[PDB]
Amino acid sequence: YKLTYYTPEYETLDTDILAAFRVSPQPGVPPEEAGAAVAAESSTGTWTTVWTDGLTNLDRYKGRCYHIEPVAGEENQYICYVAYPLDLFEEGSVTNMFTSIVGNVFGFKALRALRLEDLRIPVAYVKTFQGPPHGIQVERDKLNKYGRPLLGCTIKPKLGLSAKNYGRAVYECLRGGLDFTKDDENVNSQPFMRWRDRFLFCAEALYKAQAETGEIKGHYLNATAGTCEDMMKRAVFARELGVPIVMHDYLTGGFTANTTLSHYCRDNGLLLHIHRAMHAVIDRQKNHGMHFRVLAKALRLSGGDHIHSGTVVERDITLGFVDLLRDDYTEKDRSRGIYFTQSWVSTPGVLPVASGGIHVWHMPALTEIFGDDSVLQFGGGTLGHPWGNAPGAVANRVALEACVQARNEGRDLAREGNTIIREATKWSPELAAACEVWK
Amino acid sequence: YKLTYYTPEYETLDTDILAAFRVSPQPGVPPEEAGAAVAAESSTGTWTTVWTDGLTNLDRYKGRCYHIEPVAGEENQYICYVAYPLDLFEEGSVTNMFTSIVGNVFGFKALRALRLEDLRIPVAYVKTFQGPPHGIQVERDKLNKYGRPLLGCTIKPKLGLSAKNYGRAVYECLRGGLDFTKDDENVNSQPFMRWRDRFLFCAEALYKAQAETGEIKGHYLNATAGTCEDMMKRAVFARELGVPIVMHDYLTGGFTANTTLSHYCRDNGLLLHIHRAMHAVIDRQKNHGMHFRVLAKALRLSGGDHIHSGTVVERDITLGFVDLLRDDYTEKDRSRGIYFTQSWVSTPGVLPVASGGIHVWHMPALTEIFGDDSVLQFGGGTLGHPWGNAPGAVANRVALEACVQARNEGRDLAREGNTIIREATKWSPELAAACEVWK
Amino acid sequence: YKLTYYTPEYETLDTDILAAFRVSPQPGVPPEEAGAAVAAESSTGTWTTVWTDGLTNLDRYKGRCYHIEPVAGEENQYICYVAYPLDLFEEGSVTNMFTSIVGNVFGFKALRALRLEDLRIPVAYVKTFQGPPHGIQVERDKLNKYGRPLLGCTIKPKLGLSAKNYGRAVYECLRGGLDFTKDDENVNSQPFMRWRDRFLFCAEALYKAQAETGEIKGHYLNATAGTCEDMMKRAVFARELGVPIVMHDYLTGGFTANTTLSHYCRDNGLLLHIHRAMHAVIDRQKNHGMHFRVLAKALRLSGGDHIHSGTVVERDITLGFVDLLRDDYTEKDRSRGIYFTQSWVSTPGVLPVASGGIHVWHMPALTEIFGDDSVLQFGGGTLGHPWGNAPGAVANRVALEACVQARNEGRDLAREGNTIIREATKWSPELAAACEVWK
Amino acid sequence: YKLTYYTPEYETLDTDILAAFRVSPQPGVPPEEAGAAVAAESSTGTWTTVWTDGLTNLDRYKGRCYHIEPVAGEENQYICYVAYPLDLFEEGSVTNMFTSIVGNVFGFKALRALRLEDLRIPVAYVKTFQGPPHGIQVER
Amino acid sequence: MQVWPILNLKKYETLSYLPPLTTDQLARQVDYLLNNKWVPCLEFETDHGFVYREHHNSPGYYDGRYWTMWKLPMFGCTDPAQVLNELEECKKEYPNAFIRIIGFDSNREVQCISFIAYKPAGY
Amino acid sequence: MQVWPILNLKKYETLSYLPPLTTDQLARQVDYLLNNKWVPCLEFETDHGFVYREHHNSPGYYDGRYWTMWKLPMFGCTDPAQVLNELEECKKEYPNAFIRIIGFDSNREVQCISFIAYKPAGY
Ligand SMILES: [Mg+2]
Ligand SMILES: [Mg+2]
Ligand SMILES: [Mg+2]
Repeated sequence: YKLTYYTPEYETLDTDILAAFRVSPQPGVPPEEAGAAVAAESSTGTWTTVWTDGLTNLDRYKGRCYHIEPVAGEENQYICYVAYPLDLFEEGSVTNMFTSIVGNVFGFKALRALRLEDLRIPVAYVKTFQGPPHGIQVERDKLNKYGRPLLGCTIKPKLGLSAKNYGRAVYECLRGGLDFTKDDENVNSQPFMRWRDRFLFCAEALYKAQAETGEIKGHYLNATAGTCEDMMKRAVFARELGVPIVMHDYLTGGFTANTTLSHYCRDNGLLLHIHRAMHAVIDRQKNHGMHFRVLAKALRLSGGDHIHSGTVVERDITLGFVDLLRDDYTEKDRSRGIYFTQSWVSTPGVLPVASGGIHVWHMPALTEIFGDDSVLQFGGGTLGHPWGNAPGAVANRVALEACVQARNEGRDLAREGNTIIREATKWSPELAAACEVWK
Repeated sequence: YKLTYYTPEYETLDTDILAAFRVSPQPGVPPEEAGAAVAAESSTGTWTTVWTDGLTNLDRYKGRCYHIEPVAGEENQYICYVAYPLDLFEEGSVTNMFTSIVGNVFGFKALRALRLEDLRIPVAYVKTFQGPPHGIQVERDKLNKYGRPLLGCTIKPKLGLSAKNYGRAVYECLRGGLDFTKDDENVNSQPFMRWRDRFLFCAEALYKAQAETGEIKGHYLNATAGTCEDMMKRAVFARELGVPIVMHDYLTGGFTANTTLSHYCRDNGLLLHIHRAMHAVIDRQKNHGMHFRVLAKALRLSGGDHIHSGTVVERDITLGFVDLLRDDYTEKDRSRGIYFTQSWVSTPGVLPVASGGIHVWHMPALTEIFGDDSVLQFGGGTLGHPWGNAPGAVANRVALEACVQARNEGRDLAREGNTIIREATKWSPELAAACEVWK
Repeated sequence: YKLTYYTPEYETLDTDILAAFRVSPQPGVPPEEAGAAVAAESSTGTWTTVWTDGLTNLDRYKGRCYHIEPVAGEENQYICYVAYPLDLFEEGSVTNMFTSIVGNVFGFKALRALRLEDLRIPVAYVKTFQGPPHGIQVERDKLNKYGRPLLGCTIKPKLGLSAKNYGRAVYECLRGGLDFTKDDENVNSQPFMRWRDRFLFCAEALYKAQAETGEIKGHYLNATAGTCEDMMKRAVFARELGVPIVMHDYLTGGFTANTTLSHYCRDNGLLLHIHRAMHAVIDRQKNHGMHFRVLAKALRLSGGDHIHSGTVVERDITLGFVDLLRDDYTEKDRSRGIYFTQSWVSTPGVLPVASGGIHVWHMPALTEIFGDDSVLQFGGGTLGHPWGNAPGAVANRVALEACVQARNEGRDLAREGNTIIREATKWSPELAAACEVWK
Repeated sequence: YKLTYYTPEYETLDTDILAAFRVSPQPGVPPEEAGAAVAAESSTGTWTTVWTDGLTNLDRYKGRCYHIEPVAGEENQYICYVAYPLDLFEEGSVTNMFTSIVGNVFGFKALRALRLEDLRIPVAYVKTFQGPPHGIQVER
Repeated sequence: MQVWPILNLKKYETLSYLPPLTTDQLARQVDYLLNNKWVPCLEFETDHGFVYREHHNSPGYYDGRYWTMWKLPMFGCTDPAQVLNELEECKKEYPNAFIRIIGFDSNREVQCISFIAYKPAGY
Repeated sequence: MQVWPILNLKKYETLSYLPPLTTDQLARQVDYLLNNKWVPCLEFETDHGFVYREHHNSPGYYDGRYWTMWKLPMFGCTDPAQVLNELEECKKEYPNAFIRIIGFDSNREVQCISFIAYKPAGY
């Protein structure tokens, strides 16, 4: 391998798919051989010589470890850069992109562990995908919502409520000022709440709240299912109801099904909310797996309008992949975990969704860290308010707007956040009530 | 949590989905709290109290850590057993089963790492799935192949050959005595070989080989694609050609798409070969992820006739999940990594596929370890033979049959394997030729 | 050829397709031979004798140059009249009509240049086509608009605006008094504005303007696409929105696709606006190509309700083909470039669309030259008004109505046009404002 | 136009669709203005100012005549090179590619004649098309 | 810079953007029809005189296009005073109606004219 | 425990849940737009100023999103007093209208701001 696959003189082409792998070799395996193994094992590379190789020109199809750099503060760990020719991939198939790059290497004996950190998707390959059904700017225009983060509320308990009671909670949340309500990732179709009954009661609740407030509302209707057919039946009924948004667990449903749903959403005007259930099984450990930024790029290609992206409140790593989801161009920046400069050639950005144990006191921090283009999801942060859902929703909407006003006036959210919240409690009994339960 | 979720007095129900998690808590977190966290975090469990919980009976929907046992020889690591009520799951949806159990917990702060080791799927839930389109016995009857492992040959190079040259290699392999040829997991549809041209040339080659030898042949036509639609178009053309088997990368394509394909295969009589590309991203590290036996049970439910399962030549761990894929009933056996007794209530077994760097000298070991019900896949082990593919195929078929005859005569493959091979080289110039290149 | 194809004694049949070609022979080629070459080369005529010709009666299938006349003031240029038998053409196929007549001759070596000036389409062939989906009178009845030219406004910039901003411009234009807004010919589906988002926002804007003014409004939604399928998907969504009119670039999309769209428009009640992008590539030079009147007849057969036809403000040539698009019968008139008398046997007329750098001061001239049955398209003439689109629209609508009133009262638009406009500025601040920016 | 559309300093991007036009201007029209006319007329370029232009960044959507060279042995004829941004085109639509580039310019008054000689189709745009159903090697 | 009003600015097609026509301008428009050999006819609407969609929504379908005929087309009418006299008559019976003059070209066999001749109370 | 009202509680998106903005707060919001190089523009609506669905029902389609432009976007505006002066002007001509301030980011080429600046009679 060493000879054929380690090519430090290599100049990558603008059409090459580049990969940065965090390699931990078995003791006794030098870096250059490991990098050469990673490149061979994820491309051509056969344990024995075969006569058919002479039928083609294998140099044109091989992966090439073109660069290796030690990892600081780690023992026996390197970042190996591999380049894959454009011709190895099926146009528009995230499924094939992952199979080719990540389908075989991770089990290599010579490696003790392996983690894909980033991928440079070439613009020629980016153009073969649809990308987000709508994207940030189109979504804001459709919903007629500008200059502030969007607000959502996850309905709990996830299991146990009947479809109607679930819808009642949806109405009380939306009427209070939140933009969206949401189905938990686990909520598909189960004995106590079949999908159709849920869709229907959620439709009545959201239209009631929209008519009451005058503001456009939505509920992420979970379309994740066991088969493509079942998934399509759920999305089709959403279209029938005339509602704005559906949801999909892209990792558990998978890339083939997600792409299908993404295309259907584009063709029918449905916004698509993506939940990343199961991601931690893959991206958690620093030594083995795939970093979330790689899964985030994949989703932007397959397609989704929102994508769950954590909560921060490693800030920098997170902000790094937030730029990768939202912007058209992001320059290489190791301090932010960005290994390659990435261009999107006008593929729409995806709205990052912050979630998890957040409440009113995190509002100045979330607004400051994510800015306007984000969706802030509050489950217990709304359903746990002492006066109920509507007041819980009002407290969140008021705290958010107080932060946006203050920021716009030039106040520093980092330093004055708590004060901006305290100031609003003097005129918002709902917020005052929430603040008492939380900080 | 401790109070609500750690229930050591709990008697599991025969309808409960049971999970065995390998838990590594953060220092300062006692086992009982961690187990209680794992159960809460993967079921109900909210960071703050919500009024809607009083609308139902949450005890009926909660996960329950009912047992905890220390891991031997590990520091701060336990196996926590969690029970999930039947009512939490959508019938026939592996996608929902994984989302519910594995969609959220792995990211819990209090846990340093987490690995799902096994799941006891209750018979009531098993009956909601189709399972394998055909299964072991039906596949043997259809192919009219009995009393020996099946033999396959993976075509290489994976990329680079034109569709016709690829088909030429397929014919030379099959005519030599192998039962199947195979598309690499990366081979879907690419610039130098579009799927339809491949399907067509592979069809001509396999029918030519079948007419020459008189034995039924097949080629695993890869139907993995970017969308459900594209995947279905490929399977439909296979049906049109009248061929016996298609292939799918179930992890990269995903569970929703796999189930769709599995149902279509059942309805059209197609055998389904499953490749586990990307599995090592998830199942490799002992401390975090999902063990392969869990992914193997999932595949048996969603559906597949063959499933890649490694190569052995931890023997025992492997044999443990081989029984889980093939048998109707497997008793709890910690020495083999079997945490729960598992019943399948007549769901057909799946044929394990051994692959990876194997050649003639491993034949006695593979036959002995896997027995008759297995598929032995030889890439370089055939395409690397000095006289070409047909002789490479004959050498493998002869070595296998020599081993089966010897075993049937009562010889010990473990102790006499090399001798049984040496004895056959005296009358098989093809095998003699292979043996010279290998041991 | 001379012998077989130059037939000056020939009496054309009423079923013959007659063609007038402007022929510029190579020096040394007499007119009669060139005319004979043009007729042979566009019909039978083979460089060598073939035995199969004796299987039929080729006299019945040959093109016949029956007349030749010198072109005045030109050196070595003639008008050759060729007659083609009815039997050469596929019923209802403009595609075949053009292939047969214009598919081969233009490259003939003996010719230095060649231009098709006109075609006499026989009534028997005219009856095989659908013609306009609706036509002039039906369109006026549907829109309930009588006694004046229709007014449109092309939205600019063509690229750059988001779908919503584009729709905002559409509403401001329509509410001011214009009947239609329009998608530029380049506007199909691009990264910053996908077709569906545009269709949807344009629908909201046009319904808002219609509800405000009480007058029926429309927006030419561009359905031109890369494939028949994509084009049909766009037209189908227009039908779904219940809007009145779609648009097609008939030359770049092509005749086969245009005819398909025309038939769909007839069956679904959609008006069809035709843009002639790329026409100048073909019709510009006097010596080679096809004159626009030929492309105009083709469109009337394939089908379209509006057709872009220039701006005049060679008047006479233009008025000549305007009659060919609108009337049921037009007599031969060389002074107007009409080489053949043309009957349409009740095929509906097409509304000519004047466009290009026009503003309020051209209003009396446009009304006088085109009369009531025309559509006057104003891009910068509206979007360039100093007070914005609505006032720009009002200024145009007022100037037009002032001209219609004046004309109806018997005033001479040719001599009093500027005065009629000046008189209206005394009571229309919007028009007064436009007049200041323009003349 | 001259100012906005003739950009001799321009470095074309690998994603740009490049066009080589054989331009024959009307007498009295210098090459740089004609090239600038060809680029404007086949992209943005409006006879009068419109307020909506301020809603976007038109520099990102304009065609740019980046180079002009005289034609040898011809009187008053030049090859003008125009660059069109990738964003102007619909993926996989030859119909739209031709409409955008060739749909309007050929009729420009200031031009006596115009011929499109060649186009550099960028690889990013090439990947949006299927291309030949089979092609040479597969057919053989 | 003046903003085009939004309220109560409904229009009625041809000639409705010009100041209301005087009796004399009305008389000249009607003479145009006669001189062209088009037949004058009056239409009136008491309910809403603008287009709307109540009964169907497919392309080209609108409610409110047809108004109701005042008597019959005035075939063989030679004097505009005849038409204006009916306008007066219609206005007296329907002071609350929108009344427009329409004309038919029996040669092209289509309605070819339509202009608002009277609008009620502050319209 | 207080119950969130049900009647007459229509909202207008961003900043509509805060107490009405004073002239000074208005001036600071407008300075934010200028400091970001966004173009201010005013929109007003005399009829209903909330979203509804009259003409179509498919996903993402709503009526009532577009209001009507007060003059033109204020390109090259450097002083908030210019904007507030138009607000005053608009309010005088349309005391019955809902008036909001919107802004355009010609760089991202999208509308990026929208907040209620004036609401009529007890709204
Ligand atoms: Mg959740
Ligand atoms: Mg493989
Ligand atoms: Mg145009």
